[PDB]
Amino acid sequence: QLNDLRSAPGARREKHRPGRGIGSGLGKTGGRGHKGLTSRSGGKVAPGFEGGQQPLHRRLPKFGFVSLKAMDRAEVRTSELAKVEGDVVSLQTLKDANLINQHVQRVKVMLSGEVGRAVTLKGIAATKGARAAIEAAGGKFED
Amino acid sequence: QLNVNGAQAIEVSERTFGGEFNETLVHQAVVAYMAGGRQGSKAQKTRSEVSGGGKKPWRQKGTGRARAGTIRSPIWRGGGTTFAAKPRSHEQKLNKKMYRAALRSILAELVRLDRLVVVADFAVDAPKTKGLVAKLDTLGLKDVLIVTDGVDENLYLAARNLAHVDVRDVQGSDPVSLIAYDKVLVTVSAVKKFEELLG
Amino acid sequence: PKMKTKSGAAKRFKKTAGGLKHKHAFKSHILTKMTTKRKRQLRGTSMLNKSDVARVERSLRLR
Amino acid sequence: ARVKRGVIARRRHKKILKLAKGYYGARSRVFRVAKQAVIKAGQYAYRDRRQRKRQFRALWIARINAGARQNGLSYSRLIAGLKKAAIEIDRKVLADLAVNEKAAFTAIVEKAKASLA
RNA sequence: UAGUGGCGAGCGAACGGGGAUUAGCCCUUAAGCUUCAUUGAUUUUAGCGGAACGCUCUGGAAAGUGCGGCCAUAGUGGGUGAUAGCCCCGUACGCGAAAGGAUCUUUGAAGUGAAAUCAAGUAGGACGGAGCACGAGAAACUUUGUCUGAACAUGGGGGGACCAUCCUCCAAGGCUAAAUACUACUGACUGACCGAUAGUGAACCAGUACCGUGAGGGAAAGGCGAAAAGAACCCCGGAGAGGGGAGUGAAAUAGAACCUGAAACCGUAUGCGUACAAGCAGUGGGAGCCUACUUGUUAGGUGACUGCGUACCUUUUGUAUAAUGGGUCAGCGACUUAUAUUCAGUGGCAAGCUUAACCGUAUAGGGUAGGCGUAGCGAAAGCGAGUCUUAAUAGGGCGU
Ligand SMILES: [Mg+2]
Ligand SMILES: [Mg+2]
Ligand SMILES: [Mg+2]
Ligand SMILES: [Mg+2]
Ligand SMILES: [Mg+2]
Ligand SMILES: [Mg+2]
Ligand SMILES: [Mg+2]
Ligand SMILES: [Mg+2]
Ligand SMILES: [Mg+2]
Ligand SMILES: [Mg+2]
Ligand SMILES: [Mg+2]
Ligand SMILES: [Mg+2]
Ligand SMILES: [Mg+2]
Ligand SMILES: [Mg+2]
Ligand SMILES: [Mg+2]
Ligand SMILES: [Mg+2]
Ligand SMILES: [Mg+2]
Ligand SMILES: [Mg+2]
Ligand SMILES: [Mg+2]
Ligand SMILES: [Mg+2]
Ligand SMILES: [Mg+2]
Ligand SMILES: [Mg+2]
Ligand SMILES: [Mg+2]
Ligand SMILES: [Mg+2]
Ligand SMILES: [Mg+2]
Ligand SMILES: [Mg+2]
Ligand SMILES: [Mg+2]
Ligand SMILES: [Mg+2]
Ligand SMILES: [Mg+2]
Ligand SMILES: [Mg+2]
Ligand SMILES: [Mg+2]
Ligand SMILES: [Mg+2]
Ligand SMILES: [Mg+2]
Ligand SMILES: [Mg+2]
Ligand SMILES: [Mg+2]
Repeated sequence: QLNDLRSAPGARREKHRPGRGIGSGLGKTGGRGHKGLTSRSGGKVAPGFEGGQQPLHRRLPKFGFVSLKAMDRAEVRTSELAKVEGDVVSLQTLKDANLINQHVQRVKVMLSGEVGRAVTLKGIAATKGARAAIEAAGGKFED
Repeated sequence: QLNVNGAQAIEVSERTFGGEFNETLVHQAVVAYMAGGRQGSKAQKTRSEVSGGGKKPWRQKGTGRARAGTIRSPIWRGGGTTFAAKPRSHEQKLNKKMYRAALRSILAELVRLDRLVVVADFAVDAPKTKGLVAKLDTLGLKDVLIVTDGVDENLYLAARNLAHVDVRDVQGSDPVSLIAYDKVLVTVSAVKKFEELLG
Repeated sequence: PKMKTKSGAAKRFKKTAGGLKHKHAFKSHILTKMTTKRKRQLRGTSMLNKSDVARVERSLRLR
Repeated sequence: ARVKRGVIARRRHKKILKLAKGYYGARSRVFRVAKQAVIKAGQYAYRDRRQRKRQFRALWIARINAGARQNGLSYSRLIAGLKKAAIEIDRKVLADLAVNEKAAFTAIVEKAKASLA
């Protein structure tokens, strides 16, 4: 019945309107207060502005550069090696599934749980702990 | 199970039919469908499109009247509306998994409340409205929703002029009409169609 | 996206998963005054204070 | 959906102008004066529910006092005379016996004198 | 986001992915595009036919109350004396052109594209400026105002100062549909749009009246009834204006300045109180009189007398204030929307959740590109349940 159903208690609220009456609580000012900047149309203090003291983001030094070398990096957890088909974890095989982005060339494998099955990594270079898991739990690490 | 009128059970999947009736979900699914059909065509007019009203009607001081700046202001008589609204869309995003759980929740209470009549096959022969009226007199129904696998050209030309009888498809049904009409009439071709569509 | 960050605070504040890093200050261009106990206690990379989190996380558009 | 507010404003004006009838001049017929004289006439009706209880208590006392001097006491020695014993009769139903039932009042006064207080 | 930027306010790419659309031809002379001659298709400027109902009540008048029946590829259209699938016009459907109008296409013709001939005052260079996301900056590249100047495919110029090695293209001559942007004007629809202070400035003879030397500004203005049946005739009046009858009508307190007809404002009757009494004009007690009563330990209206009592809003440490504002009434008149993001409430699936454009028999379904997660530390390379600093594997920071 469309004459019956309604939502859960608390799921909908009713958008309090400032500027109506005196019993509603928000009458005659709307929760703003009295005279000043944050009481007027467009009383927006600029984000980061302090009042005239030298702000934080103009007192501290600039401290680095950005590596364009690591715009091509990704990494795969050991637990996600069971999420591919064919048991040949190539470079394009991880792009066949949605486990990795496009335009990604160099991939590692680190230790983040149990592997799951018997695969053959090639084209990708695992860490010290991941290589001690795959070569021990029935896999093979070739190129 | 779903007792077809030719007296044979069918043993449907018990995840679609016979489920818990969450109605916070169904209320949200019928609001998003019913609001998504509204075309939004308003146009009021702000103080910048009302024709004229460029210059001050008198000086700043010395006149006695209150400080006015233009004629086409929201306080004045011929002025413009102060929060005039351009046309816009009304469309909520409902998830694909969330649209389907409202279907598996309203297709359970139609089974409990016995609004659902499953038939062997429903087929008319010539497009003529008085032939279909006599066909629905066999089942004893009135103001019914006809859900079938494919809307036949003979069946679609009938029940356009007919008053309270509507004909749909499984991929043309919606969470309003399954709640709206008095009785829902499905065929055995269509109850299998809700298996791969819902679960 | 209609939310542009500030370019200065993206160079003064790198973000890790334990807050916001920032380099210390006062260490440039007059250094023969200061004491070695004071120089090496400004060499590290600290993390931001709780009074300053909700100020910077509005300058950086994280709100 | 434009709403015009000319039919629910009128019902609230007639509800004010009904409480404010019987008043002098423009207090009973124009609205921007008759709203002040309904709020003010509601504050007075709140204060004077307390002052009602003070204007009869000051009237009961001044009738016992006149009635008990005619028999040979004061008011203040009568109340100490009744509370040597426990006659336990309040001011509302002594100032009734002072006017109407005058012979029963004299039979009370003699017992306060017999109470020697 | 990388960059850019008094490195301030800010401005902001590309590479790579996903879609819509699908043609490349010539300087040996081409597709293509024009303009006529042509043969068919497609609609377009007017139309035509177009299903099915009776009795009975109340009413001024039946579409309504009743009791039945029929039509349907036509059942929520309009309007007829009140609410009509079946009374009228229409609708679903079917057919329609002397003659023009185009749109695709027929196969011819006249052209044209078209500059002649693979590109010289051209590339590059030097000061001065612009455009590149790029405010002389290690400033590449495209442009042109002044001044100059080459190699001739064993050449050339690109790959963000510069140089060697590799890769990739042929500059100084041209032509090209489609996806695309827009609406002064048309037609068909549709509305959680307006309903005469709204909606166009304009429902009314509106860019009019009026205001200006001019450019220019710019209003107010809807409604009798189903049908004029719009008042023959009589009496007062200036032979008028206006009334009093009489007649029409369901109804003239529907009579043309006409549906309903409120508030401020002004009156006329009836009841009760006031001409020896001082003030935000009310409130608590209260005599008497009046009306209806159910005859008054009821109701209504006046209120002699008497106690307490210096309006409302806004600004302020503070207002009866000789501080602000308001002549009263009736209409309108002030926290909204869109796109991004954070926190709570309530929901879906869950180490996984979800798609944007765009397709679609179009609120379904497809589309997982992309995003946020499942692991951090470091300025970085890098290494990873650890990592950075350090001679230290010593401590310590951050993390599980
Ligand atoms: Mg408050
Ligand atoms: Mg303030
Ligand atoms: Mg104020
Ligand atoms: Mg202040
Ligand atoms: Mg992906
Ligand atoms: Mg303007
Ligand atoms: Mg101007
Ligand atoms: Mg307007
Ligand atoms: Mg979808
Ligand atoms: Mg230094
Ligand atoms: Mg006809
Ligand atoms: Mg007809
Ligand atoms: Mg109709
Ligand atoms: Mg009528
Ligand atoms: Mg009709
Ligand atoms: Mg008839
Ligand atoms: Mg060339
Ligand atoms: Mg040059
Ligand atoms: Mg060049
Ligand atoms: Mg170069
Ligand atoms: Mg290079
Ligand atoms: Mg108007
Ligand atoms: Mg009106
Ligand atoms: Mg008559
Ligand atoms: Mg009347
Ligand atoms: Mg009338
Ligand atoms: Mg009038
Ligand atoms: Mg009418
Ligand atoms: Mg009238
Ligand atoms: Mg008078
Ligand atoms: Mg006086
Ligand atoms: Mg006095
Ligand atoms: Mg204050
Ligand atoms: Mg004053
Ligand atoms: Mg004034």
